[PDB]
Amino acid sequence: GSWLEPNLNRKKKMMKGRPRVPTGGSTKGTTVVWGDYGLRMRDHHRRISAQQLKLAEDTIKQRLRGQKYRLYKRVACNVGVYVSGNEMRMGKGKGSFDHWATRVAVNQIIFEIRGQLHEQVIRDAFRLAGHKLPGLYEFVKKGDPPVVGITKLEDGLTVEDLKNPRKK
Amino acid sequence: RGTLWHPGENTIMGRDHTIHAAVAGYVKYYRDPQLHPDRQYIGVVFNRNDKLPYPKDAPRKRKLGLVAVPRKVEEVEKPTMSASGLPLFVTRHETI
RNA sequence: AAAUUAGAUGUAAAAAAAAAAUCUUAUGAGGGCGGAUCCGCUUCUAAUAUUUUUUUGUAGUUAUUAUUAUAAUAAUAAUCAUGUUUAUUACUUAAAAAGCUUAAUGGCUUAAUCUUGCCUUACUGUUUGAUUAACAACAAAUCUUACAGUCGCGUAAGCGGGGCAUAGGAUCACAAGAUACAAAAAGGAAAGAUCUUGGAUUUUUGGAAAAGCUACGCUAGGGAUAACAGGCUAAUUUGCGCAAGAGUGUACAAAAUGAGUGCGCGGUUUGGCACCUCGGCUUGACUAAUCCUCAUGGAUGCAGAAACUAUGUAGGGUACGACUGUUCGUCGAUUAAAAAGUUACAUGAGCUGGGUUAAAUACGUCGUGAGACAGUAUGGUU
RNA sequence: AACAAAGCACUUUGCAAAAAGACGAUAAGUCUAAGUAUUGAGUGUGAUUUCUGCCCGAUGCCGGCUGGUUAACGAAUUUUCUAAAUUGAAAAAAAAUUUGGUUUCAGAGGAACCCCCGGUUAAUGGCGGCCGGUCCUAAGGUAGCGAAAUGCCUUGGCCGUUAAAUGCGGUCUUGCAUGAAUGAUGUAACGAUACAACAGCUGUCUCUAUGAUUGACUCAGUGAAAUUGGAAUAACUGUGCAGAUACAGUUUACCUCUAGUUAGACGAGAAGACCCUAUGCAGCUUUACUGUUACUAAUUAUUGAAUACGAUU
RNA sequence: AGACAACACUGACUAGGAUAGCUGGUUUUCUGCGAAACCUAUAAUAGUAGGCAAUUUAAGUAACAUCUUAGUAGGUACAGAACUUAAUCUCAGACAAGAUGUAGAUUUUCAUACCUAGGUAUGAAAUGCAUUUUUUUUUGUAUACAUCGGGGGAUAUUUUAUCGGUGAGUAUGUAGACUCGGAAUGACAAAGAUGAAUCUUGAAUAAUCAGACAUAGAAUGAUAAGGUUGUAUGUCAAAAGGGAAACAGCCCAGAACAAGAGUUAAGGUUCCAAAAUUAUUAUUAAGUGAAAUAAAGAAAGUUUUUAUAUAAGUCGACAAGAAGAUGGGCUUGGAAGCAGCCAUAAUUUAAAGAUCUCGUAACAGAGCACUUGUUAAAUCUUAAAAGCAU
Ligand SMILES: [K+]
Ligand SMILES: [K+]
Ligand SMILES: [K+]
Ligand SMILES: [K+]
Ligand SMILES: [K+]
Ligand SMILES: [Mg+2]
Ligand SMILES: [Mg+2]
Ligand SMILES: [Mg+2]
Ligand SMILES: [Mg+2]
Ligand SMILES: [Mg+2]
Ligand SMILES: [Mg+2]
Ligand SMILES: [Mg+2]
Ligand SMILES: [Mg+2]
Ligand SMILES: [Mg+2]
Ligand SMILES: [Mg+2]
Ligand SMILES: [Mg+2]
Ligand SMILES: [Mg+2]
Ligand SMILES: [Mg+2]
Ligand SMILES: [Mg+2]
Ligand SMILES: [Mg+2]
Ligand SMILES: [Mg+2]
Ligand SMILES: [Mg+2]
Ligand SMILES: [Mg+2]
Ligand SMILES: [Mg+2]
Ligand SMILES: [Mg+2]
Ligand SMILES: [Mg+2]
Ligand SMILES: [Mg+2]
Ligand SMILES: [Mg+2]
Ligand SMILES: [Mg+2]
Ligand SMILES: [Mg+2]
Ligand SMILES: [Mg+2]
Ligand SMILES: [Mg+2]
Ligand SMILES: [Mg+2]
Ligand SMILES: [Mg+2]
Ligand SMILES: [Mg+2]
Ligand SMILES: [Mg+2]
Ligand SMILES: [Mg+2]
Ligand SMILES: [Mg+2]
Ligand SMILES: [Mg+2]
Ligand SMILES: [Mg+2]
Ligand SMILES: [Mg+2]
Ligand SMILES: [Mg+2]
Ligand SMILES: [Mg+2]
Ligand SMILES: [Mg+2]
Ligand SMILES: [Mg+2]
Ligand SMILES: [Mg+2]
Ligand SMILES: [Mg+2]
Ligand SMILES: [Mg+2]
Repeated sequence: GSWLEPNLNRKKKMMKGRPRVPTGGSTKGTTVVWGDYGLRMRDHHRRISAQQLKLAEDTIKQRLRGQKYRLYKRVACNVGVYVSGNEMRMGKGKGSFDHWATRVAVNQIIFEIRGQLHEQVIRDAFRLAGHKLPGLYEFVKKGDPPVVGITKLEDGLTVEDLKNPRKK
Repeated sequence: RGTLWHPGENTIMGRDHTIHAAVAGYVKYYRDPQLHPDRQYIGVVFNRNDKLPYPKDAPRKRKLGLVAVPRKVEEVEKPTMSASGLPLFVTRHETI
C-alpha cells in the first residue's frame, strides 16, 4: 500500500482509540533517524488525517521544487475513521468510512529530509508544512537528544533522573 | 477450554477438562520439568506445608481413608416357611 | 501457472573413580531434646539437583608413523554394531499450518490425531462432592464420586455411564412398553398412579389459536418519550475574524486579489441532545459585523471626478408600487441611500387571520376496503 | 363544486293462491296494490347538443355433463370389557370360539357449494415495455381533453392583460399521477358558488379632521362575577427543575389613591390542542380469529302406489 | 351532514348491575434501626415475582471487617517489535589460495642445451602494481548459494542508484481481537493481632427494580452536548452545618439540647464581614490580575539567565572607495552584473558576487555585500531562551 492508503479493509470498523501517552519514560519516535532534519509535533498528542499529511507533503515539495532532496515519512495512516452523519440521530450502529488517519504521540517526528540544500531553505519548507498541519511543530536536527514526555534530555539528563522521586 | 493446567498429584480431569480434587487436601499450582518441560500442573497435598512436585525418589504420600468397624458375621437361619405357614419357595424339576 | 513420485536438523551408543561444600527431600537411623508415628528444634546417613567445583582415568581393537629388539613404547587416525545396511535404538528438529462432526477461541503431538485387532459401557438402579452455593433467584442444566448388577478390551496396572472442549424447550394432551399401587356394594374392568420412551420455527423459543381505519372519536394517565419557545452543544450555515501565501495582478506577493489549509470568535440557518410540553398592522428598545450622510490612511494599479479597499463612527434616515398567504425572492420607477440583526425567529389578556388550519366536499395518487397523503382545491365561532 | 333532480341505462318481478322488494322474539299478516313487464323494486349516472372505444383473463353473477367430488344415509368390515357355554388346559394358568349385554373401528354407492365448460362491462374492475424493429399481456388508454379543482420538478414554454403577473385568459405539450354513464366534451339559460379584468364610485388608503347620540368620568340610589396558599408584591446582571417582585451582588425608591394602558406575573378560563402510554373503550372496514343468520343442498318423519328408462356391472 | 330522535346521539334518557397494573388522597407524639433505583423471569419495559436484601430478637460464632507475614490465581497500565497487523528505511555481498597478462631489478634458487664442480647464456620462480573470485571455464573457508518479473534506455541482445516480488537486518514506527517482558491495584485462602457485633443461622417479615452528578479511564457521537452506555470511588437521593458570591451531586464535616473571646477542618484574615493593612525574596505597570486561564501569532515593553563584541575603538552616524581581463559564452529586435540558459579554477587589491535590491528599450546611473578613515563608550555590543505583560 502507501503511507496514506494502507492495505486494510474499509468495511471492518475500528474503534476511536487514543494516541500513545508514554508514562514510563519511552522515547519511541522522538529522534531523527534517517534524514538530517525533522519536523516535530511539540504541543499535544493528536490524530492527523491523510488529507492533512498529503497537503503537508505538497507544501514541502512546492517549496523545494527544482532541488535535490530526499523526504522521509515517519507516520503511516493505518487508522480508519468512520463518521456517522451529522444530520443523523444517536445510535443505530456505527458510522461509515470517511478517511484514513494516524495517531501521533507528543514530541514525535513527522517528516525527515536529506539533501544538498541549505538549512534556511529547509526551515522554510517545514515552517510552511507546520502552518498547514494541526497543532504546533518544531524544527529538529539530527543528533539532538530524545524527548521523554514533554522534557528534553539535555545536559547529561537521563531517564533515570526523571524517574528518581527526589528531584529538588 | 483445553488443558491450560494439567492434572497433577491427587487430581482428576473431567470430560470438559475441568480439574477436580480426588482427595482431601490443599490445592497447589506448580510445574514438573521432569514429567514434562512445557506443562504446568495442579495438585492436592495432604499437608499444607508439602511442596510439589515431589522428588521422584521419595515414597508416595498417601492416607488410609478408612474407618474401623466390627465385622458382621452372617447367620444361616433363613426359614423355609413364611409367617403364614406357606413355603417360601417351591422347587420343580422336569423329566425327559 | 496448476496432475504424480522422491527428498529437505543434528548428536550419541567400551568404561568410569574419587574428596569437599550448598541447599532440598526420606514410611532412613522407629536418632536426640521438648511439647517411633503428630508439632517445634534438631546431629548423622542416604538419594536427586546444583559448582567453572580439587581432581584421577579416557583404554582396548584395527591400521599408520617413529624408536627399540614378530614384539614392546609413544604419537596420529578410525571405532554403536556377533548384526538378513533398507541397520537398529535413544535424544533433538522455531513458529504457523494439517487433523480432531460443523464458526471462532483454547487445547492435544509424551495423545484428544492416524492405523490395526477384538468389541458396543452410546450399560440398569441408587448415590457423593462441586460449578468460591451454574445462569448476581427458582427451574430446565454442566462436571464429578461411590455401591450393586454384568459386559467389552488388555500380559498387567487398569479404562469404559458416547464423541478434544464450548451452539437441540417444559407441562398438558396423545402413542408405545413395563410396575402390581388403588379399584366408589362385591368379582372384573374402565378411567387413574409410578418408571422408560417417542412425535414441537410451542422461534414473542419459562411455552395465546389472532388483521386494519378513525381528521366523528372517548376515558384514565405521562410529560417517565415528540411539534413551537427557552436551556446545553456548535457538526453545519446565506455569520465573521486572524495566521500563513500557491497564484492572479503586462513588471511587482500583500493597490486589488487569496487555491487547498491552520488557530479562533459569534449564536443568525439546517441539525444533535431531551433539562423542560407564519406574514402583516400598531408600538418600541437594543446591537454594530455600515446602504446613505461626517472625518480619514493605502491605491506601477490615488491626474480630476466617480468608484475600490481600509480605519473611526450607530445622530438621523433607509421610501413608493406590481407579483406571491408569504418572511424570502423577482420586477417597475424614484432616491443621498432605498443595509442587516437581537429582543418567546420582540409585540394576538394590542389588532388582523391570508398561510398552516378539526368536522363538509371534490380531484389525483395509495390502499381489497374502511380510509390515507410532507398532495391540491372551496368553505370554516379568534 | 356536496345531496336531490327531470333525463339516461342496467338488473330484477308472470301475479295458480307469496310477483319481486320491505317488515314480522315469527308467524299469520301488512305495505307493495284493489297495481300486472308501458307494473313495482333495486343500482349507477345526472337536462339537452356531439359521443360513450379495447379487454370476460382475475372477482361477482347467470347457465350448463347420464361428469368428478360428495356430509347425512349406507353394501362390505372391526374391536374393548363382562356373563354363561364349549373346546382347550386339566401344573401355580391362561388362551380361543359361539351367544347375551356393553363399547369401538369401518366405507362400494351417494347432494349443493366446489372442480370443469360457456356467457355477461352503463357488472366490481383493467387498459405495457425495450431499441420502424422486437419481447410480453385478457387487452394494452381509442375519441376527446390537457400546468387542469388533477402538475413533485415548476413561477413549464409562448401570446394577451399590468409601468412591473407565482394570477387570469388563449395556446403547445414527454399527462411524476387525464379519459369516456366513480361518464368524456362544447354552448344557451340559471348562481348570496370560486377566480380574474374594465368603467363608475367612494375616508379602503395617502392622512386624517370636525360634528351627533349612547357608554366611559363625577354626585345620589341599588348592588354582581370569574379569581384568590399566604404576602411588607422595584431595576439590572448573575445564579438556579435550565426564562426570578421573593435567591447573590449592586443600584434605585417619601406614604396613599384616581383615570388610562396591557409588557410581565410561564395572567384567567377550558383537562381546550398535539404526541406518547394502557395486555382501557367506542364506531367502521376486510381474503384477521371465532361465531350466528338470510339463503342453498340432501334426508328420517307427516307419506301411500304404478310404469318405464338409464347407469352400475 | 354520522343529520335529527325534548341538557346528551359514530347511537338518547332513565333505573338496576362494574372494573381501573393509572392519578390523587390516607389524620397524635416519643424512641430504636435503616434501604434501593441492580440481577433473573414475565404478553414484559409505568406492573409483578424470586434473589441481593431493610427490620424484629433468639441461637451460634474457627462469625465479619482491617492490618501483618507467607502463599496462590490472572496478563491491564507500562514497555517492547519477538509472533501477528500497517507503513517505512538499509543491505543483497567478503576474504584466503590458485590462475592470468604485464611492466621491472638481472641477485638467488630450480629445470634445461652446454662448456670446463664454476660460468656465458637460455626458461620458470621469487619481489611491486593489476586482473580473475559468490556459483563461472576457480577451488576452499565463512555465510540466508544471497533474488525474480515487468518496463525504459543501450547494442536476438545488454543495462540500470526506476516499479512490483523474494531473502537478510539485535533497523524505524504502528496496536480492542499482537504480548517474548511486566507493575500498582483489586481477588482467594491460612495463621496471628486489633476492632465500634459490623457475620451466619432459626422464627417473623418489607421496601426497591427511569436514578443524578463529580473524578479517573473507555465505547458511541464530531476527541460536541447538563448527550447516550459500561467499569472503579464517593456524595446526593434519604444529610443539616462551614467553604465554593447565590449552589441536591464539588472541598470539609455527619445536627440529642445549652454554655465558652474554648480547640480545630476546609476556607480565609484592608472595609462590607469574625481574623495580618503579619514578615522574606523577586516579577508585573497592563486594574493585567485579584474564586469560571479564550488560541495560533506578532512586537527595540520589561526582567533574569546563558553565550558573545569592546580603547587591537564594540554599536550608530558621517566621509570616500567599492578595479581590471569583461559588454563572460549563448539567447534575443536588444540581454552590457541584474528576462532566460551554461559556466562561475582565475586575476589584482586597503578591499570588490561573472552579482543581493532599485533603474534603462539596451547602455548609463543610485545602493548592498565588502574596505579604510573620522567622531566616540571604561559595568553601556549583538543574539537566543525563559518569566510576567501589550
Ligand atoms: K375482461
Ligand atoms: K368472468
Ligand atoms: K369465461
Ligand atoms: K366415500
Ligand atoms: K391520448
Ligand atoms: Mg499548525
Ligand atoms: Mg475422534
Ligand atoms: Mg478401534
Ligand atoms: Mg447463584
Ligand atoms: Mg367394584
Ligand atoms: Mg420468553
Ligand atoms: Mg433461560
Ligand atoms: Mg377530512
Ligand atoms: Mg424530560
Ligand atoms: Mg492618500
Ligand atoms: Mg450630537
Ligand atoms: Mg415571534
Ligand atoms: Mg401577549
Ligand atoms: Mg361563504
Ligand atoms: Mg346526459
Ligand atoms: Mg312477496
Ligand atoms: Mg353524481
Ligand atoms: Mg358529472
Ligand atoms: Mg353414519
Ligand atoms: Mg358418484
Ligand atoms: Mg365503457
Ligand atoms: Mg366508468
Ligand atoms: Mg354610585
Ligand atoms: Mg435570570
Ligand atoms: Mg427574603
Ligand atoms: Mg398585562
Ligand atoms: Mg384595553
Ligand atoms: Mg364523514
Ligand atoms: Mg349529531
Ligand atoms: Mg442510624
Ligand atoms: Mg445505589
Ligand atoms: Mg407468554
Ligand atoms: Mg403498568
Ligand atoms: Mg507474558
Ligand atoms: Mg446524563
Ligand atoms: Mg425518591
Ligand atoms: Mg449539606
Ligand atoms: Mg470572598
Ligand atoms: Mg479566640
Ligand atoms: Mg473586622
Ligand atoms: Mg479586572
Ligand atoms: Mg549576461
Ligand atoms: Mg535588466
